[PDB]
Amino acid sequence: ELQLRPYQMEVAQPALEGKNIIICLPTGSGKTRVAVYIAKDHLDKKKKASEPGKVIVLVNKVLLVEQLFRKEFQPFLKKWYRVIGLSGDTQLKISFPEVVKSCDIIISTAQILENSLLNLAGVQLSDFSLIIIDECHHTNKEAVYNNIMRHYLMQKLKNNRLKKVIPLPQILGLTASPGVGGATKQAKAEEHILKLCANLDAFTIKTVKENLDQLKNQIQEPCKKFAIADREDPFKEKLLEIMTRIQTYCQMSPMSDFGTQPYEQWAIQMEKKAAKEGNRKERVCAEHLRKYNEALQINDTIRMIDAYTHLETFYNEEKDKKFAVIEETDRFLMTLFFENNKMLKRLAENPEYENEKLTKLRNTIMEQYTRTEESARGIIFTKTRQSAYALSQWITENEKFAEVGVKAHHLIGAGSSEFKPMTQNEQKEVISKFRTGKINLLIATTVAEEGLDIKECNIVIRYGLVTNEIAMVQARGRARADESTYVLVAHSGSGVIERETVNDFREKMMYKAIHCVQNMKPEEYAHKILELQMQSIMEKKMKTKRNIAKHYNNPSLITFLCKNCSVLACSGEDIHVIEKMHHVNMTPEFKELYIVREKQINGEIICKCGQAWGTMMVHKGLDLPCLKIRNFVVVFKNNSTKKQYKKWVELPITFPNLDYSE
Amino acid sequence: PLRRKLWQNYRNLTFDPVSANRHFYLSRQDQQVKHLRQSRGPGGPGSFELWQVQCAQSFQHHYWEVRASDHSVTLGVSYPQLPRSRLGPHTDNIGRGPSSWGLCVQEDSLQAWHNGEAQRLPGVSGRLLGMDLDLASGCLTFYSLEPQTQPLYTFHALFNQPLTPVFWLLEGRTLTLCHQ
RNA sequence: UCAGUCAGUCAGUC
RNA sequence: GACUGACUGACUGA
Ligand SMILES: Nc1ncnc2c1ncn2[C@@H]1O[C@H](COP(=O)(O)OP(=O)(O)O)[C@@H](O)[C@H]1O
Ligand code: ALF
Ligand SMILES: [Mg+2]
Ligand SMILES: [Zn+2]
Repeated sequence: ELQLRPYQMEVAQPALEGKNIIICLPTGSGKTRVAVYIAKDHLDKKKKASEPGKVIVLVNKVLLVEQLFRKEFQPFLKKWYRVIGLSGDTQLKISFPEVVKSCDIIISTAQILENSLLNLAGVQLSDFSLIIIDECHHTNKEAVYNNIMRHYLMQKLKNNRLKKVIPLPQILGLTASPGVGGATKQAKAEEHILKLCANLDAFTIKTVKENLDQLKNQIQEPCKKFAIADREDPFKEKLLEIMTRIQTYCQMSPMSDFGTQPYEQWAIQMEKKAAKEGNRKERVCAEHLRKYNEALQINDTIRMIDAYTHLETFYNEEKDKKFAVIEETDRFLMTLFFENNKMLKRLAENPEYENEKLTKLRNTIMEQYTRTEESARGIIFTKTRQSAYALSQWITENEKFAEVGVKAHHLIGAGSSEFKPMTQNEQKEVISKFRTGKINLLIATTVAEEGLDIKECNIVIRYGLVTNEIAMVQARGRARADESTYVLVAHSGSGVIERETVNDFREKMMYKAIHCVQNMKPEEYAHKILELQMQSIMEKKMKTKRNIAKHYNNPSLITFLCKNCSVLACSGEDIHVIEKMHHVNMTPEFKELYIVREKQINGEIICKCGQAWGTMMVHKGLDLPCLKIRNFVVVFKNNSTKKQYKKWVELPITFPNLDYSE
Repeated sequence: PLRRKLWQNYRNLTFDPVSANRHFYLSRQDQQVKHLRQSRGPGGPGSFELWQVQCAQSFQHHYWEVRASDHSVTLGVSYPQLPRSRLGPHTDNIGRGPSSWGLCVQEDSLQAWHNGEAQRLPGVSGRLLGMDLDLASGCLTFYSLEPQTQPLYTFHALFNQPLTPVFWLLEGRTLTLCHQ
């Protein structure tokens, strides 16, 4: 029953016949169903006159592929048309062009199309007719969407040349907060909204200005509330003791206090320069103090035991690696660390000591669930995966929560050498368990902030998060329920509340700026858009020429050296690549240099130092170990300096492939 | 003046250690109650599984005052046949059946429960509360004392058993009595 | 213009 | 279930 409410028809009226536009209603306004109706009329009208017609929907998070394929298009067009839902996990049994010729509504993640389009038989952007772009504000400086729209713009300028045609597909785009590109003045916000409209090749913004009362009724402004706090505990300063002594061992310069980002960055660069020098007795110390600072920062974010586990999990594996070479400065660390960590482990287990933030979060969750009485779903937004899993554990362990009826689980994205990785089907089952109601307090990261559809979520909580204004306009949105509450938690130490205020002010700026661009004179709009279109293409040409300059390569010039020691490992010629992807070596003496270590399918390589070089990987019946450049140092033969590269594409060198003939 | 006229029907009250719940704590000559995170031993028989505590006194009119540390707390009265076990997820039992009558205070609004039903009542800033009951007329009335006196609500009923006061507390919350 | 943590997207070898 | 490779965006820092 596609009986649209009035204001949806108001916003969709211009788009219903030509005139590619944009559309923005606040969250909870059923924009997806506007897309459904527009697609239906597009296909019906094209069929009536018997001309070829297709429609493609671009989405930008995989979860949403299944959501929009199961909830909304499928029932409303199950009968008239053929709809297929494709993504990045499904193991296609058929190539993409056969799929496009096979169906006529394609729900896909945009990166798939972009792969299939730069592959030159492929597919040309003119095959399609309607291009719906969901959450299209991500069209910005060289994003995944913008490559597609740039092919569209090149064709448009080619048609402006041709006029002195190949029809271009009609475009539609859906947003909730087009956002301002970091602007403090009205003129710059005006400029940014114009640039967005330019890259989409729109005609207007077309926001509802007639049926205001009805819209203000459907959407509910949720209640904002502030849970803020800022208990004596040795642990932070107890470890400050050890780390201060460790610094004093080498007398390094702080330049700032502990527990904050500049210290971590400082440790990184000092480590890098020392490694370039070769100054051992300092590298290990700097990296260990970095680890200790990370421990403090995790102690800030999450419960204490997780910090202690991070520490012990680093160190025990360190000693496991070190005692394998058995079969001066180094001992100085463990001989201290082990006494102190036994002390810690007995200290951290004592639960009357606590973090500060967690107590306020504990008060919020349980109080608010107690008042709800079994009509309550909640989403807690955080920053790091590890934070998600740790919060799930902390909800499960202490038993008072489970009596008030909170049932919890963590939702994170697929694809990090820690607790346990969630995988695609587990995630789908998690949201499936969450929609009905036997998982009740979902703890999530950035993945579920633009797109979830849960009809009932009373409670949205934000945990010590700092972010731009669109990732705050949407996160309030996800609380798509009546009597909603958006509760913010932070301790004033880091700039969270000031960020909240600037974000709210930027929200006001953004709305008013859309109201500004809504009312220009059409001549000015058309000409400004034309100029803006030209600008992006010219700047892309400039960046491309700089890029082809930057790529510029004797593979035999350089030599790789160990990074904790400086014992020469091998030269460039010994390196090969498997399928332009895996850098590997086949050499026999280079095989006698390293030591495997299993604690296993794939074995980790170790130098004499204990530092890791790479892993064993088996290819086409050869047994063969690889190398990672992050673990080495490059020594040239022109200028005898010492350089480190983070990832292999940085190095200007091109390597040949693994002749396999031997 | 109204509270002064009430105070000649004031009655002193004290808790019962048996009815106290596990994580709770009794203090000040058994006249103040606090609730902590760490368990105070196993519960054992005679203790309400849901988060309530009852006073030792009961009434075969009467009036008294209760001070509350913060919001999200409940005060009420039941017949002696109040169930002590738990069969539902939510952890409050007053007002779910006809056998009791309760009033729950929160930051937003008030809710007065009986027989499994309640109505929203506009919220109050104050924490101190007063409560009166007359068995002869069979009526139970609540009062907010600060800044002024307000007859918040009245319950009409016929009683065939004495009433015992019962209190429901969250974590980190405290509740004190008054004496004269 | 460069570095740094963080999240998300795709593609290979077992 | 395990191992890699590369585009991308927000945050902080010169
Ligand atoms: N015609 C309609 N009648 C009633 N509810 C509708 C209608 N159209 C959409 N909705 C509601 O809108 C919700 C979908 O909104 P959606 O467009 O996904 O929000 P967002 O724009 O944030 O993605 C659905 O849960 C549905 O209940
Ligand atoms: F289109 Al939305 F939240 F606004 F999915
Ligand atoms: Mg949407
Ligand atoms: Zn080494």
